[PDB]
Amino acid sequence: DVIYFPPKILTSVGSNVSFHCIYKKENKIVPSKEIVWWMNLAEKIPQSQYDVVSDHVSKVTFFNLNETKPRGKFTYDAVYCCNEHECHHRYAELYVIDVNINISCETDGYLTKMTCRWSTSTIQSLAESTLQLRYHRSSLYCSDIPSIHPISEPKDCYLQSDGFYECIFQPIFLLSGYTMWIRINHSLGSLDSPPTCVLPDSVVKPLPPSSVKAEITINIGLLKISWEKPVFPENNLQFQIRYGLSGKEVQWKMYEVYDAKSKSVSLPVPDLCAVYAVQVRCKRLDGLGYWSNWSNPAYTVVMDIKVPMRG
Amino acid sequence: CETDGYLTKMTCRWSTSTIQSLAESTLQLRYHRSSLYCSDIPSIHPISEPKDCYLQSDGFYECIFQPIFLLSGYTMWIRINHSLGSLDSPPTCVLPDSVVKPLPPSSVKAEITINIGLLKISWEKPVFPENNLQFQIRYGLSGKEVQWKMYEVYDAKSKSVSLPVPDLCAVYAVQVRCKRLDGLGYWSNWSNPAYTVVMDIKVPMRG
Amino acid sequence: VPIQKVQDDTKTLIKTIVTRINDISHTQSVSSKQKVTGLDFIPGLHPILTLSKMDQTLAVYQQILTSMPSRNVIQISNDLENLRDLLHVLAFSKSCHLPWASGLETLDSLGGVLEASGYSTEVVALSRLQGSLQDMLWQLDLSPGC
Ligand SMILES: *[C@@H]1O[C@H](CO[C@@H]2O[C@@H](C)[C@@H](O)[C@@H](O)[C@@H]2O)[C@@H](O[C@@H]2O[C@H](CO)[C@@H](O)[C@H](O)[C@H]2NC(C)=O)[C@H](O)[C@H]1NC(C)=O
Ligand SMILES: *[C@@H]1O[C@H](CO)[C@@H](O)[C@H](O)[C@H]1NC(C)=O
Ligand SMILES: *[C@@H]1O[C@H](CO)[C@@H](O)[C@H](O)[C@H]1NC(C)=O
Ligand SMILES: *[C@@H]1O[C@H](CO)[C@@H](O)[C@H](O)[C@H]1NC(C)=O
Ligand SMILES: *[C@@H]1O[C@H](CO)[C@@H](O)[C@H](O)[C@H]1NC(C)=O
Ligand SMILES: *[C@@H]1O[C@H](CO)[C@@H](O)[C@H](O)[C@H]1NC(C)=O
Repeated sequence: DVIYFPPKILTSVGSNVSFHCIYKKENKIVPSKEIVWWMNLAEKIPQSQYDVVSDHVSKVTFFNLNETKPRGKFTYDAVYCCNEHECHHRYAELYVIDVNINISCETDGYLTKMTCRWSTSTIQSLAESTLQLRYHRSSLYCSDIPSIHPISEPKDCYLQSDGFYECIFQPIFLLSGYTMWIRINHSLGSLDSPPTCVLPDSVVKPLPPSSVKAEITINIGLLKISWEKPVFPENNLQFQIRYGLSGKEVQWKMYEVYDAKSKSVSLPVPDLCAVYAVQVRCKRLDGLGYWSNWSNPAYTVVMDIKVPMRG
Repeated sequence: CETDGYLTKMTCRWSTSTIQSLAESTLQLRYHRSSLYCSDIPSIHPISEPKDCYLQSDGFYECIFQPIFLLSGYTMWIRINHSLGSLDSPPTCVLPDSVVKPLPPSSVKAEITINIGLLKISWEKPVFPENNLQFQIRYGLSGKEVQWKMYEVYDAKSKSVSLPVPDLCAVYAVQVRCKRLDGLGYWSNWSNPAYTVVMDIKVPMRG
Repeated sequence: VPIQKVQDDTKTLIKTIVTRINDISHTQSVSSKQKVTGLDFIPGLHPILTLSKMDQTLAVYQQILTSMPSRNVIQISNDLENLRDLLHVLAFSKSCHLPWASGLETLDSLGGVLEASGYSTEVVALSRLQGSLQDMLWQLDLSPGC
């Protein structure tokens, strides 16, 4: 009795959609000047969003549509059009998918493999949908996004115990832009998430320096810390030191040095013979890259420093 | 046994501690359904339906009924089966509506009334059941050990109550429990404890 | 059992069914009358004044809910069966025999209606049930006749 078109709509969050309807009753076609729209038979759509395209065809539009929460076995919203009070039982279903997904990729210190992970906790809106990665390789590094690149090829990822889909890139190019995105892909079509470009050099995780050793200077009263610069990366970068009096729980206090070529620093401590735990992190100055893990704990020795003034 | 607070399942058990002295027999549960009420003059039932339910770690046979009917009486018993015969335990008739365990009250608040000097407590009744309910409140001065004191409310329509306290400069802890007014049921769980705030109430007494 | 106890249990079951219906996320704001042209076999709209029509409405609602596999629907159907038994006992208590009458015989198109508007075939129906349930309570607050 009533006809809707299009019957199936699949759109992302934030877009705009339109619907059309023709109603007939009592062997007569009702004029389009008395058609009102209902959403899920609960809220009444304001008249300001209505439109007339023909003598007996109505039109409605949706602005800043919202995420469709699933309720029971049904996972879609129904839109009705009808005259005055009597309304037909036929409905048009509307599907809304949140397409935005955060994908995190990290470059290992060896500059050989990329560890890429992402979560699927936002998929609860609609289940039984195919999620597939798609990354585009460019000889030149990524830049301002002109548009969606037609050339694409796929790559699979597996599922670990944490519930986050993970896959590893190998081998990798140091100065190649990997413009990657995720795609939801359903029996009704497909939707593509916004792309993201990652520079391989930008997200490098430096290897943690090792072989740290702290000592109390003799007849100087300062703390001497010795180690070696990590092999990767070979660029300039700053160092962070965190030390305390070793125990079950330790009250750390930070220190930073911004000179890459610097090897050791000196700093006095009020205490004279105290076992100390000293740790160092390594990070590039400008902010690019990720913080490295803490190194092995370095301990000191208890032994007399200078001649007592009061015996 | 009893019924869930949401009125969706009814779960119970029997004992086997003193029966463990007489082993080697097999035990199973038989249940029969009446129409509306269990019985008034019980008689032997020729028709029964066995129920297969498992055993729990503490030694009590956990047994779950789902789905259940709120106003239908169940006549349940346990059959002892020995290598030479069988015996039936005395039947027990149970109405699920009379063994409902209500949920603890939600959104319980306590505060010292301004310019009054009384401690007021407010609460909201649980969704189930839809019958009259009585409330028991229990409060004291927060600390490692508390000397609480009980109070009862016999009005179903009441949601807030005010009581006096000796001290007016201490933190108080309040908990509430609800039960069916008619007494055909069990006691609920203790509600979420609510801690008051320390603030001035009245004007200073003396300079 | 006393008649007053039976009436109190009936009212308690009525309120419990109303609360259970209100907990469904589908029925948040649906009203209770509607004018769905394609759904006319569902009882409602016109009021009920006799026990025979009331039992007929209960049976039709039970048959409507039988075509749904949800656990909540099954529980509501069991509660409706208990309410029907209580109503039969109450009718017998007043010396007015009420014969057991089944639902409508020509409900076959109902199935077709489902495959057209299953969602709707649930939602409004549930709402209508709740509406009837409300009148249910009111119909027992005026001492109805046989
Ligand atoms: C979806 O449509 C909106 C328009 O919303 C309204 O449109 C008119 C009916 C009028 O009432 C406006 O005031 C409303 O904003 C789009 O939002 C605007 O789109 C135009 C066109 O690109 C843009 O110039 C404006 O800046 C947008 N408004 C804001 C606040 O940013 C919206 O872009 C449409 N969605 C898509 C995916 O295009
Ligand atoms: C979506 O939900 C937000 C929540 O605050 C609301 O502000 C907004 O109006 C909703 N959008 C629509 C179209 O209803
Ligand atoms: C994604 O959907 C398309 C339909 O456009 C289909 O061709 C493709 O096989 C799907 N991908 C899968 C199932 O991995
Ligand atoms: C290194 O640090 C990251 C981020 O803090 C952490 O996820 C990882 O587990 C750490 N590595 C080890 C070996 O603890
Ligand atoms: C009772 O126990 C005997 C064991 O010898 C068994 O053969 C018999 O089947 C049992 N009866 C029932 C009803 O299970
Ligand atoms: C009630 O309290 C008991 C404590 O014995 C606990 O095991 C149970 O989970 C509690 N139930 C609820 C609903 O809080």
